[PDB]
Amino acid sequence: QHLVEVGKGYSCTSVNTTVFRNNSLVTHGDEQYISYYDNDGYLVLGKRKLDSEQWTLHRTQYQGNVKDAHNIISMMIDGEGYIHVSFDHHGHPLNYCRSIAPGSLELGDKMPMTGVDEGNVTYPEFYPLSGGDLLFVYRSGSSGRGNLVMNRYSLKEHKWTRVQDILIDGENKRNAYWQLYVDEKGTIHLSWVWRETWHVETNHDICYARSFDNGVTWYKTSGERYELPIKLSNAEYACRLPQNCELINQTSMSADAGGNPYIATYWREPNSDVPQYRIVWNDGKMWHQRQITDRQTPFTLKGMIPIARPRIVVEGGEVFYIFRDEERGSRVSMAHATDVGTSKWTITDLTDFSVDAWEPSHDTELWKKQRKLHLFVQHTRQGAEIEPQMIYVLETNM
Ligand SMILES: [Cl-]
Ligand SMILES: [Cl-]
Ligand SMILES: [Cl-]
Ligand SMILES: [Cl-]
Ligand SMILES: [Cl-]
Ligand SMILES: [Cl-]
Ligand SMILES: [Cl-]
Repeated sequence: QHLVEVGKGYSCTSVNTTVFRNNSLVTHGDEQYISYYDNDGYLVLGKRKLDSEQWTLHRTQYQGNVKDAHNIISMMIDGEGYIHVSFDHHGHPLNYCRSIAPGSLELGDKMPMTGVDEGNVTYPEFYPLSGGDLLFVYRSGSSGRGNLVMNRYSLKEHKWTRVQDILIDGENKRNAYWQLYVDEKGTIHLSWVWRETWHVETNHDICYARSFDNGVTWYKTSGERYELPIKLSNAEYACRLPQNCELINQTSMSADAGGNPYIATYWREPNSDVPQYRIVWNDGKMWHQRQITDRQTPFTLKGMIPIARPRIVVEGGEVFYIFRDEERGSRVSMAHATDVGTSKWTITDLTDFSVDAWEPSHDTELWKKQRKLHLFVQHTRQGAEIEPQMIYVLETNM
Protein backbone atom coordinates (compact mmCIF):
# COMPACT_ATOMS: atom_id res chain seq x y z
CA GLN A 1 0.00 0.00 0.00
CA HIS A 2 1.84 2.98 -1.41
CA LEU A 3 2.02 6.32 0.37
CA VAL A 4 3.07 9.43 -1.52
CA GLU A 5 4.30 12.25 0.70
CA VAL A 6 2.76 15.66 0.09
CA GLY A 7 3.67 17.91 3.02
CA LYS A 8 3.05 18.50 6.71
CA GLY A 9 -0.30 20.00 7.65
CA TYR A 10 -2.24 21.16 10.67
CA SER A 11 -3.10 18.20 12.97
CA CYS A 12 -4.48 19.74 16.18
CA THR A 13 -8.03 19.35 14.88
CA SER A 14 -9.52 17.14 12.10
CA VAL A 15 -10.20 20.12 9.79
CA ASN A 16 -8.06 18.65 7.00
CA THR A 17 -9.57 15.16 7.34
CA THR A 18 -13.40 15.18 7.47
CA VAL A 19 -15.63 12.92 5.39
CA PHE A 20 -17.34 15.99 3.90
CA ARG A 21 -14.37 17.52 2.10
CA ASN A 22 -15.73 17.52 -1.45
CA ASN A 23 -12.98 17.51 -2.61
CA SER A 24 -9.69 17.47 -0.76
CA LEU A 25 -8.08 15.68 -3.72
CA VAL A 26 -9.06 15.75 -7.37
CA THR A 27 -7.64 14.69 -10.73
CA HIS A 28 -8.07 16.64 -13.98
CA GLY A 29 -6.47 14.87 -16.94
CA ASP A 30 -3.15 13.46 -15.74
CA GLU A 31 -2.68 16.05 -12.94
CA GLN A 32 -3.85 15.65 -9.38
CA TYR A 33 -4.67 18.57 -7.12
CA ILE A 34 -4.80 18.71 -3.35
CA SER A 35 -5.67 21.29 -0.72
CA TYR A 36 -5.10 21.59 3.01
CA TYR A 37 -4.31 23.97 5.81
CA ASP A 38 -0.69 24.23 6.90
CA ASN A 39 0.33 24.45 10.55
CA ASP A 40 0.00 28.25 10.50
CA GLY A 41 -3.56 28.04 9.21
CA TYR A 42 -2.82 28.94 5.61
CA LEU A 43 -4.69 27.32 2.75
CA VAL A 44 -2.16 25.45 0.67
CA LEU A 45 -2.90 24.20 -2.88
CA GLY A 46 -0.76 21.58 -4.58
CA LYS A 47 -0.51 19.59 -7.76
CA ARG A 48 1.46 16.81 -9.36
CA LYS A 49 1.56 14.65 -12.44
CA LEU A 50 0.00 11.31 -11.54
CA ASP A 51 3.15 9.56 -12.86
CA SER A 52 5.35 11.53 -10.45
CA GLU A 53 5.72 11.89 -6.67
CA GLN A 54 7.01 15.45 -7.01
CA TRP A 55 4.45 18.06 -5.86
CA THR A 56 4.34 21.75 -6.56
CA LEU A 57 2.96 23.35 -3.41
CA HIS A 58 1.71 26.95 -3.08
CA ARG A 59 0.85 28.70 0.18
CA THR A 60 -2.04 30.98 -0.79
CA GLN A 61 -2.85 34.39 0.64
CA TYR A 62 -5.70 32.91 2.71
CA GLN A 63 -6.00 31.51 6.20
CA GLY A 64 -8.72 29.52 7.90
CA ASN A 65 -9.93 29.13 11.49
CA VAL A 66 -8.35 25.69 11.77
CA LYS A 67 -9.27 25.39 15.49
CA ASP A 68 -12.85 24.79 14.25
CA ALA A 69 -12.96 21.44 12.44
CA HIS A 70 -16.12 22.55 10.64
CA ASN A 71 -14.17 25.10 8.68
CA ILE A 72 -13.02 22.79 5.86
CA ILE A 73 -11.70 23.39 2.36
CA SER A 74 -13.54 21.93 -0.63
CA MET A 75 -12.07 22.16 -4.15
CA MET A 76 -12.91 21.10 -7.71
CA ILE A 77 -11.63 21.61 -11.25
CA ASP A 78 -13.95 22.84 -14.02
CA GLY A 79 -13.85 21.85 -17.70
CA GLU A 80 -11.30 24.55 -18.59
CA GLY A 81 -9.00 23.46 -15.83
CA TYR A 82 -9.65 26.26 -13.29
CA ILE A 83 -9.49 25.36 -9.62
CA HIS A 84 -12.60 26.45 -7.71
CA VAL A 85 -12.16 26.49 -3.94
CA SER A 86 -14.39 27.37 -1.01
CA PHE A 87 -13.20 27.27 2.59
CA ASP A 88 -13.33 28.31 6.21
CA HIS A 89 -17.00 28.48 7.17
CA HIS A 90 -19.13 27.80 10.20
CA GLY A 91 -22.08 30.08 9.60
CA HIS A 92 -20.06 32.80 7.86
CA PRO A 93 -20.10 34.79 4.64
CA LEU A 94 -19.07 32.76 1.60
CA ASN A 95 -15.33 32.39 0.98
CA TYR A 96 -14.83 31.42 -2.66
CA CYS A 97 -11.88 31.84 -5.04
CA ARG A 98 -10.76 30.58 -8.43
CA SER A 99 -7.42 29.97 -10.15
CA ILE A 100 -6.10 33.04 -11.96
CA ALA A 101 -5.43 30.80 -15.00
CA PRO A 102 -6.01 27.17 -16.07
CA GLY A 103 -4.17 24.78 -13.76
CA SER A 104 -2.72 27.58 -11.64
CA LEU A 105 -2.32 27.20 -7.88
CA GLU A 106 -2.54 30.98 -7.53
CA LEU A 107 -5.93 32.33 -6.54
CA GLY A 108 -7.60 35.69 -7.11
CA ASP A 109 -9.70 37.61 -4.61
CA LYS A 110 -12.71 36.18 -2.77
CA MET A 111 -15.82 36.46 -4.98
CA PRO A 112 -19.57 36.00 -4.70
CA MET A 113 -21.38 33.28 -6.59
CA THR A 114 -24.87 34.78 -7.01
CA GLY A 115 -24.56 37.34 -4.20
CA VAL A 116 -27.79 36.05 -2.63
CA ASP A 117 -28.09 33.98 0.56
CA GLU A 118 -24.27 33.89 0.93
CA GLY A 119 -24.11 35.42 4.44
CA ASN A 120 -24.32 32.24 6.55
CA VAL A 121 -22.56 29.35 4.86
CA THR A 122 -21.50 26.00 6.26
CA TYR A 123 -20.26 22.82 4.49
CA PRO A 124 -19.19 23.93 0.99
CA GLU A 125 -19.27 21.04 -1.53
CA PHE A 126 -18.44 20.92 -5.25
CA TYR A 127 -19.46 18.28 -7.85
CA PRO A 128 -18.60 18.17 -11.53
CA LEU A 129 -21.43 18.05 -14.08
CA SER A 130 -21.36 16.70 -17.62
CA GLY A 131 -19.73 19.07 -20.09
CA GLY A 132 -17.42 20.94 -17.71
CA ASP A 133 -19.97 22.87 -15.62
CA LEU A 134 -19.88 22.65 -11.80
CA LEU A 135 -22.41 22.17 -9.02
CA PHE A 136 -22.01 23.83 -5.63
CA VAL A 137 -24.00 22.88 -2.59
CA TYR A 138 -23.94 24.38 0.89
CA ARG A 139 -26.00 24.77 4.05
CA SER A 140 -27.35 28.26 4.58
CA GLY A 141 -28.34 29.48 8.07
CA SER A 142 -27.08 30.18 11.58
CA SER A 143 -28.31 29.43 15.11
CA GLY A 144 -29.67 26.05 14.08
CA ARG A 145 -31.22 27.06 10.76
CA GLY A 146 -30.20 25.02 7.81
CA ASN A 147 -31.32 24.90 4.23
CA LEU A 148 -29.74 23.17 1.25
CA VAL A 149 -28.74 25.68 -1.44
CA MET A 150 -27.62 24.53 -4.87
CA ASN A 151 -25.94 26.52 -7.59
CA ARG A 152 -24.52 25.78 -11.02
CA TYR A 153 -21.43 27.21 -12.71
CA SER A 154 -21.83 27.68 -16.45
CA LEU A 155 -18.46 27.19 -18.09
CA LYS A 156 -19.83 29.01 -21.14
CA GLU A 157 -20.87 32.23 -19.37
CA HIS A 158 -18.36 31.82 -16.54
CA LYS A 159 -21.07 32.52 -13.97
CA TRP A 160 -23.06 30.91 -11.18
CA THR A 161 -26.81 30.69 -11.03
CA ARG A 162 -29.17 29.33 -8.42
CA VAL A 163 -30.60 25.86 -9.23
CA GLN A 164 -32.66 25.25 -6.11
CA ASP A 165 -33.57 27.63 -3.33
CA ILE A 166 -35.65 25.01 -1.57
CA LEU A 167 -35.02 21.37 -2.38
CA ILE A 168 -35.38 19.73 1.05
CA ASP A 169 -37.99 21.31 3.32
CA GLY A 170 -37.59 20.98 7.08
CA GLU A 171 -40.94 22.76 7.45
CA ASN A 172 -39.64 24.95 10.30
CA LYS A 173 -39.48 21.76 12.40
CA ARG A 174 -36.47 19.67 11.45
CA ASN A 175 -33.07 19.78 9.81
CA ALA A 176 -31.49 17.50 7.20
CA TYR A 177 -27.89 16.35 6.66
CA TRP A 178 -27.13 15.32 3.13
CA GLN A 179 -24.54 13.88 0.74
CA LEU A 180 -24.42 13.80 -3.06
CA TYR A 181 -22.62 12.22 -5.95
CA VAL A 182 -22.66 12.87 -9.69
CA ASP A 183 -22.45 9.56 -11.49
CA GLU A 184 -20.62 8.67 -14.69
CA LYS A 185 -23.78 9.45 -16.70
CA GLY A 186 -24.06 12.93 -15.20
CA THR A 187 -26.98 12.09 -12.89
CA ILE A 188 -26.97 13.95 -9.56
CA HIS A 189 -27.70 11.67 -6.63
CA LEU A 190 -28.83 12.99 -3.24
CA SER A 191 -29.42 11.24 0.10
CA TRP A 192 -29.99 12.53 3.62
CA VAL A 193 -31.08 11.84 7.17
CA TRP A 194 -33.52 13.90 9.11
CA ARG A 195 -32.62 15.42 12.41
CA GLU A 196 -35.72 16.11 14.40
CA THR A 197 -34.31 18.60 16.96
CA TRP A 198 -31.01 19.87 18.48
CA HIS A 199 -29.69 16.53 19.60
CA VAL A 200 -27.78 14.02 17.50
CA GLU A 201 -29.83 11.07 18.85
CA THR A 202 -32.85 12.55 17.05
CA ASN A 203 -31.39 11.71 13.61
CA HIS A 204 -33.69 9.34 11.76
CA ASP A 205 -34.20 7.72 8.34
CA ILE A 206 -32.26 7.68 5.06
CA CYS A 207 -33.98 9.38 2.13
CA TYR A 208 -33.08 9.66 -1.57
CA ALA A 209 -33.64 11.65 -4.74
CA ARG A 210 -31.96 12.01 -8.13
CA SER A 211 -31.95 14.46 -11.02
CA PHE A 212 -31.23 13.80 -14.71
CA ASP A 213 -31.34 17.47 -15.83
CA ASN A 214 -28.65 19.13 -13.68
CA GLY A 215 -30.86 19.69 -10.69
CA VAL A 216 -34.00 21.27 -12.21
CA THR A 217 -36.30 18.27 -11.59
CA TRP A 218 -35.98 15.37 -9.18
CA TYR A 219 -37.11 11.69 -9.26
CA LYS A 220 -37.60 8.68 -7.05
CA THR A 221 -36.02 5.34 -8.01
CA SER A 222 -39.50 4.03 -8.72
CA GLY A 223 -39.93 6.68 -11.46
CA GLU A 224 -42.20 9.31 -9.92
CA ARG A 225 -41.24 12.93 -10.38
CA TYR A 226 -41.13 14.77 -7.06
CA GLU A 227 -43.35 17.73 -6.39
CA LEU A 228 -40.84 20.10 -4.79
CA PRO A 229 -39.78 20.75 -2.15
CA ILE A 230 -39.14 17.34 -0.62
CA LYS A 231 -40.60 16.97 2.87
CA LEU A 232 -40.95 14.24 5.50
CA SER A 233 -44.21 13.16 3.92
CA ASN A 234 -43.21 12.73 0.23
CA ALA A 235 -39.55 11.76 0.48
CA GLU A 236 -38.43 8.40 -0.82
CA TYR A 237 -37.22 6.29 2.12
CA ALA A 238 -34.15 4.29 1.19
CA CYS A 239 -34.03 2.92 4.75
CA ARG A 240 -36.44 3.56 7.58
CA LEU A 241 -34.53 3.94 10.83
CA PRO A 242 -35.72 5.30 14.14
CA GLN A 243 -34.31 7.93 16.46
CA ASN A 244 -31.90 6.50 19.08
CA CYS A 245 -30.23 3.88 16.89
CA GLU A 246 -26.89 5.71 16.67
CA LEU A 247 -27.60 6.74 13.08
CA ILE A 248 -24.94 9.28 12.11
CA ASN A 249 -25.35 12.36 9.95
CA GLN A 250 -23.29 13.72 7.03
CA THR A 251 -21.60 10.69 5.47
CA SER A 252 -21.06 9.95 1.76
CA MET A 253 -22.53 8.20 -1.26
CA SER A 254 -21.57 6.86 -4.64
CA ALA A 255 -23.00 5.19 -7.71
CA ASP A 256 -21.97 2.52 -10.16
CA ALA A 257 -21.50 3.12 -13.90
CA GLY A 258 -25.13 2.06 -14.50
CA GLY A 259 -26.38 4.80 -12.17
CA ASN A 260 -27.46 2.69 -9.15
CA PRO A 261 -26.90 4.59 -5.81
CA TYR A 262 -24.90 3.35 -2.84
CA ILE A 263 -24.91 5.05 0.60
CA ALA A 264 -22.31 4.40 3.35
CA THR A 265 -23.07 5.06 6.98
CA TYR A 266 -23.49 3.43 10.38
CA TRP A 267 -26.11 2.57 13.04
CA ARG A 268 -26.69 -0.11 15.74
CA GLU A 269 -28.65 -3.36 15.74
CA PRO A 270 -31.84 -3.21 17.86
CA ASN A 271 -30.59 -5.82 20.32
CA SER A 272 -27.17 -4.20 20.85
CA ASP A 273 -25.41 -0.99 22.01
CA VAL A 274 -22.73 -1.27 19.28
CA PRO A 275 -22.87 0.88 16.12
CA GLN A 276 -22.00 -1.02 12.94
CA TYR A 277 -20.95 0.08 9.49
CA ARG A 278 -23.60 -0.27 6.78
CA ILE A 279 -24.18 0.04 3.08
CA VAL A 280 -27.60 0.88 1.56
CA TRP A 281 -28.14 0.66 -2.20
CA ASN A 282 -30.81 0.41 -4.87
CA ASP A 283 -30.56 -2.09 -7.75
CA GLY A 284 -33.11 -0.29 -9.95
CA LYS A 285 -36.03 -2.09 -8.31
CA MET A 286 -35.43 -2.45 -4.57
CA TRP A 287 -33.43 -1.00 -1.69
CA HIS A 288 -31.07 -3.31 0.23
CA GLN A 289 -28.88 -3.03 3.30
CA ARG A 290 -25.84 -4.90 4.56
CA GLN A 291 -23.74 -4.75 7.70
CA ILE A 292 -20.04 -4.46 6.93
CA THR A 293 -18.17 -5.51 10.10
CA ASP A 294 -18.95 -7.24 13.40
CA ARG A 295 -17.75 -4.64 15.88
CA GLN A 296 -17.70 -5.54 19.60
CA THR A 297 -17.04 -2.18 21.27
CA PRO A 298 -20.04 0.01 22.13
CA PHE A 299 -20.33 3.75 21.96
CA THR A 300 -23.14 6.29 21.79
CA LEU A 301 -23.49 9.59 19.99
CA LYS A 302 -25.68 11.10 22.72
CA GLY A 303 -24.01 13.64 25.05
CA MET A 304 -14.14 11.91 19.63
CA ILE A 305 -16.31 9.36 17.93
CA PRO A 306 -14.35 6.05 17.90
CA ILE A 307 -15.10 5.32 14.25
CA ALA A 308 -14.93 7.46 11.11
CA ARG A 309 -17.76 8.23 8.79
CA PRO A 310 -17.05 6.17 5.65
CA ARG A 311 -16.34 6.50 1.94
CA ILE A 312 -16.98 3.96 -0.83
CA VAL A 313 -16.23 3.31 -4.46
CA VAL A 314 -18.10 0.77 -6.55
CA GLU A 315 -17.29 -1.24 -9.69
CA GLY A 316 -20.29 -3.24 -10.97
CA GLY A 317 -21.47 -4.50 -7.58
CA GLU A 318 -17.92 -4.77 -6.21
CA VAL A 319 -17.43 -2.44 -3.25
CA PHE A 320 -14.39 -0.93 -1.57
CA TYR A 321 -15.41 0.57 1.78
CA ILE A 322 -12.97 2.88 3.55
CA PHE A 323 -13.14 3.47 7.30
CA ARG A 324 -11.18 3.95 10.54
CA ASP A 325 -11.91 2.18 13.82
CA GLU A 326 -10.43 2.34 17.34
CA GLU A 327 -10.94 -1.45 17.38
CA ARG A 328 -8.29 -1.67 14.65
CA GLY A 329 -5.93 0.89 16.19
CA SER A 330 -7.42 3.81 14.22
CA ARG A 331 -5.56 2.77 11.08
CA VAL A 332 -6.91 3.53 7.62
CA SER A 333 -8.94 0.39 6.97
CA MET A 334 -10.78 -1.13 4.02
CA ALA A 335 -13.59 -3.61 3.66
CA HIS A 336 -14.08 -5.33 0.32
CA ALA A 337 -17.04 -7.29 -1.14
CA THR A 338 -16.78 -8.89 -4.57
CA ASP A 339 -20.59 -8.79 -4.71
CA VAL A 340 -22.34 -6.37 -2.39
CA GLY A 341 -25.48 -8.51 -2.09
CA THR A 342 -23.83 -11.84 -1.11
CA SER A 343 -20.11 -11.66 -0.32
CA LYS A 344 -18.49 -11.68 3.03
CA TRP A 345 -16.68 -8.39 3.62
CA THR A 346 -12.90 -8.89 3.95
CA ILE A 347 -11.11 -6.31 6.10
CA THR A 348 -7.59 -5.07 5.66
CA ASP A 349 -5.59 -2.16 7.04
CA LEU A 350 -4.14 0.26 4.50
CA THR A 351 -1.77 1.94 7.02
CA ASP A 352 0.32 0.36 9.74
CA PHE A 353 -0.02 3.54 11.84
CA SER A 354 -2.91 5.31 13.60
CA VAL A 355 -4.45 8.34 11.93
CA ASP A 356 -6.61 8.93 15.04
CA ALA A 357 -9.46 11.42 14.21
CA TRP A 358 -9.02 11.11 10.43
CA GLU A 359 -11.99 10.44 8.22
CA PRO A 360 -11.65 9.47 4.56
CA SER A 361 -11.86 11.69 1.54
CA HIS A 362 -10.81 10.45 -1.93
CA ASP A 363 -10.14 11.49 -5.50
CA THR A 364 -13.65 11.02 -6.83
CA GLU A 365 -12.68 11.89 -10.41
CA LEU A 366 -9.70 9.52 -10.60
CA TRP A 367 -11.95 6.65 -9.57
CA LYS A 368 -14.53 7.62 -12.22
CA LYS A 369 -12.05 8.13 -15.07
CA GLN A 370 -9.25 5.69 -14.24
CA ARG A 371 -10.58 3.23 -11.62
CA LYS A 372 -7.79 4.13 -9.19
CA LEU A 373 -8.52 4.86 -5.51
CA HIS A 374 -6.39 7.59 -4.02
CA LEU A 375 -7.05 8.70 -0.47
CA PHE A 376 -6.16 11.87 1.42
CA VAL A 377 -4.39 10.46 4.50
CA GLN A 378 -3.11 12.45 7.51
CA HIS A 379 -3.00 11.76 11.24
CA THR A 380 -5.10 14.36 13.07
CA ARG A 381 -6.48 14.79 16.61
CA GLN A 382 -9.92 15.81 17.90
CA GLY A 383 -8.94 19.15 19.51
CA ALA A 384 -3.15 19.77 22.90
CA GLU A 385 -0.74 21.42 20.54
CA ILE A 386 0.84 18.71 18.42
CA GLU A 387 3.28 19.03 15.56
CA PRO A 388 1.85 19.08 12.09
CA GLN A 389 1.73 15.51 10.67
CA MET A 390 2.58 14.45 7.10
CA ILE A 391 -0.19 14.47 4.52
CA TYR A 392 -0.03 11.60 2.03
CA VAL A 393 -1.88 10.45 -0.98
CA LEU A 394 -2.47 6.77 -0.37
CA GLU A 395 -2.51 5.00 -3.72
CA THR A 396 -4.53 1.91 -2.97
CA ASN A 397 -3.62 -1.48 -4.37
CA MET A 398 -6.91 -3.33 -5.14
CL1 LIG B 1 4.60 3.44 1.20
CL1 LIG C 1 -7.87 35.00 4.91
CL1 LIG D 1 -30.95 21.75 7.59
CL1 LIG E 1 -19.32 13.19 -7.78
CL1 LIG F 1 -19.60 0.34 -12.25
CL1 LIG G 1 -37.49 -1.28 -1.59
CL1 LIG H 1 -17.94 -14.53 0.14
